[PDB]
Amino acid sequence: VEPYIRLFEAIPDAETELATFYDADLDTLPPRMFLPSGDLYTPPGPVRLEEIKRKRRVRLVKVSIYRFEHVGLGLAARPYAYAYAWQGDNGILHLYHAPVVL
Amino acid sequence: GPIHIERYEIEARDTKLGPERITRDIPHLSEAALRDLDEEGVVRIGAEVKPGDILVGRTSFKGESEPTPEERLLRSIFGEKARDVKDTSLRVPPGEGGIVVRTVRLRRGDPGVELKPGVREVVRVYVAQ
Repeated sequence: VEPYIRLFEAIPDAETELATFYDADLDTLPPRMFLPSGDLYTPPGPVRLEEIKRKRRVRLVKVSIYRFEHVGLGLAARPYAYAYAWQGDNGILHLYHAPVVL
Repeated sequence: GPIHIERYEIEARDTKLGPERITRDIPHLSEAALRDLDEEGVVRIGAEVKPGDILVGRTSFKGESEPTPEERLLRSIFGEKARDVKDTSLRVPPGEGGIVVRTVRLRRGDPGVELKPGVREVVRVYVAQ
């Protein structure tokens, strides 16, 4: 986590309005996610975000990547992989590393 | 040659497909390409710029083709759909470049600001050469 706080906080600052970020969830479509190479990363299910630090136009998040399962008499999402990322004002996730599979 | 100061400019305007936006949050771009951009997507003062490098990040709405049968099935269960953007950033032209020495950013509706009809915001970048 700490080296990702380092990378994030090194984004140069600017006086602007605060953005409202997209709080993606098991209920919602995950946003487009990209690896540090620029390659599209396609998740096998939805994601949940945990904000770590925030900048007016970008924030740092922990991205939890899920895989839907058979539970009870229905289905719901349980965990698969995680990645630290920054998110911008189009809601896009920029991963700092390939997702760690749990 | 004697100091020759360039002036680069980009406007984000309202569109029938939805608003263009100045931003850092641009898809399919490697970290290196985003390296010198402030949090607003505007290139930082004191930065060398080379042909193809970004001065001002911008995204526009693309696409809106009718949904696939797949993307409709989901459109009920996983949540209502959402929309795709493309990189339409201001990039240093071929045969140019140098050091960023100033930036100017204006937003429609700020006090005293008068932009062209349709324009939400405008950014200018000045570079040495």
